[PDB]
Amino acid sequence: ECKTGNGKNYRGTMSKTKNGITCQKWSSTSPHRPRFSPATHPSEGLEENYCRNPDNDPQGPWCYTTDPEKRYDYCDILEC
Ligand SMILES: NCCCCCC(=O)O
Repeated sequence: ECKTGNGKNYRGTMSKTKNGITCQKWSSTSPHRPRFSPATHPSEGLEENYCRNPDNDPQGPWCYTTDPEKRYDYCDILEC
């Protein structure tokens, strides 16, 4: 939805990257094994396949992708 700062606290439901590719579920290990996930990062709200900023990357909320050749990509939430 709307994001503030780096979207650290973003809890919106975008599920596709800025490029229109659908995100992979954090709880999943295919096509990509996540290094960030609910088991390991309990407080980051890594729900489903939603865009999240677990590492606070300055480019914003991102997600693992369903493209075996694109491990992760940033999504476009609008600035609150
Ligand atoms: N800064 C976003 C990308 C982090 C890489 C993702 C990972 O391999 O856990």
